[PDB]
Amino acid sequence: IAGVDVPREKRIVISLTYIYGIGKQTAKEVLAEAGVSEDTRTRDLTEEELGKIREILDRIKVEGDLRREVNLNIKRLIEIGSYRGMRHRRGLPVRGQNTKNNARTRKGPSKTVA
Amino acid sequence: RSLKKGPFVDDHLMKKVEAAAESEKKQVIKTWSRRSTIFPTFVGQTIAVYDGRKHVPVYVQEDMVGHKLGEFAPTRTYRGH
Amino acid sequence: KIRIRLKAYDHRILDQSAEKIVETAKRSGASVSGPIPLPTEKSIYTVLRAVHKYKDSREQFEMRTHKRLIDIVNPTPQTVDSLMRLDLPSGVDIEIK
Amino acid sequence: MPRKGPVAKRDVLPDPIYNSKLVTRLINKMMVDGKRGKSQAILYSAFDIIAQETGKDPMEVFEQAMKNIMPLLEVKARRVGGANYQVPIEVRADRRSTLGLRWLVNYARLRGEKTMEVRVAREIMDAANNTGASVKKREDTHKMADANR
Amino acid sequence: AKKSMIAKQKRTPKYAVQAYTRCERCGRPHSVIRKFKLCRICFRELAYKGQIPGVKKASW
Amino acid sequence: VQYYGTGRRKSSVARVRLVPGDGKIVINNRDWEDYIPFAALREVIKQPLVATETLGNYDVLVNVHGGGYTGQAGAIRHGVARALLQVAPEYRPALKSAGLLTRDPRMKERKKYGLKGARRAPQFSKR
RNA sequence: UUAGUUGGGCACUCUAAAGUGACUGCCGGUGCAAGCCGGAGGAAGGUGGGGAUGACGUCAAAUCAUCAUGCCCCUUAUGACCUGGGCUACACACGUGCUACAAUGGAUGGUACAAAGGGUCGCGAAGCCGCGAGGUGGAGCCAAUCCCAUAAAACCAUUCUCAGUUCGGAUUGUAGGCUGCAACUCGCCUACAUGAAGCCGGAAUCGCUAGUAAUCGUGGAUCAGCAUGCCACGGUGAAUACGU
RNA sequence: GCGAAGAACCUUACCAGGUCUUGACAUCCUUUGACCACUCUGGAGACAGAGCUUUCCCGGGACAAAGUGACAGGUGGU
Ligand SMILES: [Mg+2]
Ligand SMILES: [Mg+2]
Ligand SMILES: [Mg+2]
Ligand SMILES: [Mg+2]
Ligand SMILES: [Mg+2]
Ligand SMILES: [Mg+2]
Ligand SMILES: [Mg+2]
Ligand SMILES: [Mg+2]
Ligand SMILES: [Mg+2]
Ligand SMILES: [Mg+2]
Ligand SMILES: [Mg+2]
Ligand SMILES: [Mg+2]
Ligand SMILES: [Mg+2]
Ligand SMILES: [Mg+2]
Ligand SMILES: [Mg+2]
Ligand SMILES: [Mg+2]
Ligand SMILES: [Mg+2]
Ligand SMILES: [Mg+2]
Ligand SMILES: [Mg+2]
Ligand SMILES: [Mg+2]
Ligand SMILES: [Mg+2]
Ligand SMILES: [Mg+2]
Ligand SMILES: [Mg+2]
Ligand SMILES: [Mg+2]
Ligand SMILES: [Mg+2]
Ligand SMILES: [Mg+2]
Ligand SMILES: [Mg+2]
Ligand SMILES: [Mg+2]
Ligand SMILES: [Mg+2]
Ligand SMILES: [Mg+2]
Ligand SMILES: [Mg+2]
Ligand SMILES: [Mg+2]
Ligand SMILES: [Mg+2]
Ligand SMILES: [Mg+2]
Ligand SMILES: [Mg+2]
Ligand SMILES: [Mg+2]
Ligand SMILES: [Mg+2]
Ligand SMILES: [Mg+2]
Ligand SMILES: [Mg+2]
Ligand SMILES: [Mg+2]
Ligand SMILES: [Mg+2]
Ligand SMILES: [Mg+2]
Ligand SMILES: [Mg+2]
Ligand SMILES: [Mg+2]
Ligand SMILES: [Mg+2]
Ligand SMILES: [Mg+2]
Ligand SMILES: [Mg+2]
Ligand SMILES: [Mg+2]
Ligand SMILES: [Mg+2]
Ligand SMILES: [Mg+2]
Ligand SMILES: [Mg+2]
Ligand SMILES: [Mg+2]
Ligand SMILES: [Mg+2]
Ligand SMILES: [Mg+2]
Ligand SMILES: [Mg+2]
Ligand SMILES: [Mg+2]
Ligand SMILES: [Mg+2]
Ligand SMILES: [Mg+2]
Ligand SMILES: [Mg+2]
Ligand SMILES: [Mg+2]
Ligand SMILES: [Mg+2]
Ligand SMILES: [Mg+2]
Ligand SMILES: [Mg+2]
Ligand SMILES: [Mg+2]
Ligand SMILES: [Mg+2]
Ligand SMILES: [Mg+2]
Ligand SMILES: [Mg+2]
Ligand SMILES: [Mg+2]
Ligand SMILES: [Mg+2]
Ligand SMILES: [Mg+2]
Ligand SMILES: [Mg+2]
Ligand SMILES: [Mg+2]
Ligand SMILES: [Mg+2]
Ligand SMILES: [Mg+2]
Ligand SMILES: [Mg+2]
Ligand SMILES: [Mg+2]
Ligand SMILES: [Zn+2]
Repeated sequence: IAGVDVPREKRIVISLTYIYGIGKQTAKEVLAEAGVSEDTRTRDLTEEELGKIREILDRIKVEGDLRREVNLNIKRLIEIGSYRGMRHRRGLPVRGQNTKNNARTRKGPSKTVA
Repeated sequence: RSLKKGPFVDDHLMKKVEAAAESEKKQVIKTWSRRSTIFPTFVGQTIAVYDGRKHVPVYVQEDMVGHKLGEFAPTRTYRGH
Repeated sequence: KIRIRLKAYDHRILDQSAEKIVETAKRSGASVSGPIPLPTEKSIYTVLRAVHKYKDSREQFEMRTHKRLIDIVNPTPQTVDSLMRLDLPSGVDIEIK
Repeated sequence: MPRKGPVAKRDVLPDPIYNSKLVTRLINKMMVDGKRGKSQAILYSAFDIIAQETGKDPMEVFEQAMKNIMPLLEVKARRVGGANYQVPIEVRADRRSTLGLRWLVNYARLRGEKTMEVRVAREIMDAANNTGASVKKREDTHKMADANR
Repeated sequence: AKKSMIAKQKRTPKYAVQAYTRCERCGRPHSVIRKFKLCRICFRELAYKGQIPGVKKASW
Repeated sequence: VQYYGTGRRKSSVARVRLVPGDGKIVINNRDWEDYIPFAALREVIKQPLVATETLGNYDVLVNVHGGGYTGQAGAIRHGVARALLQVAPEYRPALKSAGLLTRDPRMKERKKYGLKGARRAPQFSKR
């Protein structure tokens, strides 16, 4: 519908949240400058009003655009031989978090108990 | 300086050790200033940065601008336990 | 229309000083308003009791400041002279406005 | 081994609306994190639902349910000969009401409706008709005592 | 290394944030209260002697 | 023409004043249903006027500060009970029978070092 | 009067010095007595609640690194100065905590009620600017006067409607804010985006007997900046004890 | 969540490299008595090199630069 098929039972804000690159306040601003209320469900949208939603969303980076941008951002750090590139390659915390214990979102589930 | 005081470069590193390497600039610069921001005019030269023991030579590329001079000289060594 | 603030670490010598000031002001002057007890202020200092170990064994010390306020309404030269010529005890701090 | 004897007992207050101590004990048993007002309003709303549906005052319905879910026999552990066995025992009045209220709240929190007022009201109505989760909890307790008599 | 430490702490630092505090009786760096300039141990013993005015053992 | 009482509960203190009238309760220059929007708190506040049969003969104007809303209500109740006690000596048994003249003495205890509260102790492990 | 503001008054709260008050003192039962169970009066009843207070001794218990000290070692170095790094490493195991796994809840709007503390090379108001962290501005204060200072849970409306979700917030990308000579290793905070595990936890194990446990915020020391830790303060406020 | 009531530099006791030797810190000795602070040049800094420079007071004293010991100095061990 709008880049992808957002849910049809929910409000417009919460459904728009399902697009990559749109959260909550960006959805509110979209529906604010799009001349559309936000308590109307997704089923009850018209064609012109949903078309204004489409027209509005073309000026924001969403889905593969952002994925390519962030992948290039990580790749540059990896390939200029920085510290953050080393951390990205080894799968260790990139910010200054401590790794003596308890860094599991990066290291995955607790590996082989030695 | 992560603010609007301007960027930070240590004066002894830049003043006439970087702006002075304009003619026949084909030699390394030894420095202990790990804390200096890599300016756009740093690019082309190779700087030797102290890591705690030794001077590691880093050749400033185009994508290193805005980073700290010490990001490219790791201090701790670790090889797979 | 004359303010005096007295502050000390104990209320006995300060009580004596305040009562003496009131007595002298009454003798050499005309009027005085009784000493108003301002709230005392206490500060607490918690310190580890051991020299090396033992976080859970501690000791509290405290420090209290006691205050009084006095007003003379009918100021006369004798009252001011007598009040300024008093010799209050050491440890009692006087402030005249 | 020490304990120096029987102790005093707590003295609860009658509820400001339904002038009974047992309503207060139910409200206390539903309390969480020292929030008296929330459970108190929840109980008032549940009794409103009861009065609306059944059509009679909620107090006699509540008393019928509690009389219908209070236990008589219970299983207690006895250690003899190096082995522990379950044995029958009879509850006092205080323990009788305590177990009744405990089971009522425990099995009212485990129902499947949207709110808590509805869950409490439905549990009470079920207990008033010898049906529900709290009713069977005292059925097996009667059963468990007999099988070890 | 203790007299050198005390002498360096007394000297004016190269930068303002270089400066730190030490107990004035024993040159101790940690646990220095700065109303008294005393570490906790010297504070306790001088308070027991009765040589810190106003302070007394707190019962409350 | 004014009967005065002072109530206290926890850190709350209330100046209750009682004047013949219609039944108008005033709390801090604010209405007593606007100040107290619940109902059981109003019941506990008007317990002293219900114990004796003098509920609607009086107006109470109160001035409370300190503590929280239940402390507000307890202080108000104690103050109005003492004011009624001032009105007539013969009210003394009834107000004593319900324990409405006792000033509640239990106040929040003291944090102790080595503990996380007044009595709560850290988690213990042998090894 | 925008207002306890101004006039005026200590009536009431409050502040703080000195007193009074509780002792099984009186009544009934029980006992040879001590004592035990109930009752009156009283704000308070059985050392009312809580602190400080740690006898004789035990563990060659801890600390030569707060301090001091016998003996033994170094003395162009085991002393002294400096810049950079490290104490923050990471296959893993244990201890103590914080945040959740949602409807007694999430988001949005409205709106009440504290105590104890800190402030002069310090606290820092109003007004203006910013989505926000903040910036600017300089009032009043050596303070029962002025500032920190918005209390938060609670309560009232609208919405969500049982969904790994309008739960949960880790992790990562970009743009910023402050302190500081300097924020890469390695500070804290903000905005937008991203949206992991997690459905109440196995054998087992811990705290707590009443304004306690549980839960919600607040202040302080250290401190240029940095706490989910420590030390204190109040708001709401239980269940149970047959027994050895 | 123990010393630590605050490890970016300092704290810091550890490591690498660069420097010092009556000494960073005390008493006495021998000459001088106010030395320090400041500007510029080199250096990562400690440190070196030139100028303006240091105003003790009433033989006393505490400060102060030079050279030399007697000595200092150890968060070194138990
Ligand atoms: Mg980095
Ligand atoms: Mg980063
Ligand atoms: Mg960290
Ligand atoms: Mg780390
Ligand atoms: Mg960690
Ligand atoms: Mg660690
Ligand atoms: Mg480590
Ligand atoms: Mg762990
Ligand atoms: Mg991580
Ligand atoms: Mg291996
Ligand atoms: Mg301390
Ligand atoms: Mg100590
Ligand atoms: Mg211990
Ligand atoms: Mg003790
Ligand atoms: Mg009990
Ligand atoms: Mg209540
Ligand atoms: Mg020493
Ligand atoms: Mg510091
Ligand atoms: Mg009023
Ligand atoms: Mg008011
Ligand atoms: Mg009024
Ligand atoms: Mg008003
Ligand atoms: Mg109060
Ligand atoms: Mg204590
Ligand atoms: Mg603790
Ligand atoms: Mg512990
Ligand atoms: Mg264990
Ligand atoms: Mg009082
Ligand atoms: Mg009695
Ligand atoms: Mg108490
Ligand atoms: Mg006592
Ligand atoms: Mg030993
Ligand atoms: Mg032992
Ligand atoms: Mg041992
Ligand atoms: Mg040992
Ligand atoms: Mg030694
Ligand atoms: Mg020693
Ligand atoms: Mg040690
Ligand atoms: Mg040692
Ligand atoms: Mg030490
Ligand atoms: Mg490493
Ligand atoms: Mg804790
Ligand atoms: Mg918790
Ligand atoms: Mg959320
Ligand atoms: Mg709200
Ligand atoms: Mg308030
Ligand atoms: Mg206050
Ligand atoms: Mg502070
Ligand atoms: Mg504050
Ligand atoms: Mg506050
Ligand atoms: Mg999921
Ligand atoms: Mg992160
Ligand atoms: Mg950083
Ligand atoms: Mg850092
Ligand atoms: Mg966000
Ligand atoms: Mg992703
Ligand atoms: Mg899962
Ligand atoms: Mg679920
Ligand atoms: Mg246990
Ligand atoms: Mg006990
Ligand atoms: Mg809690
Ligand atoms: Mg919370
Ligand atoms: Mg909090
Ligand atoms: Mg808390
Ligand atoms: Mg706080
Ligand atoms: Mg705090
Ligand atoms: Mg701070
Ligand atoms: Mg904390
Ligand atoms: Mg934090
Ligand atoms: Mg906590
Ligand atoms: Mg017991
Ligand atoms: Mg602990
Ligand atoms: Mg550490
Ligand atoms: Mg260093
Ligand atoms: Mg020696
Ligand atoms: Mg020996
Ligand atoms: Zn000391």
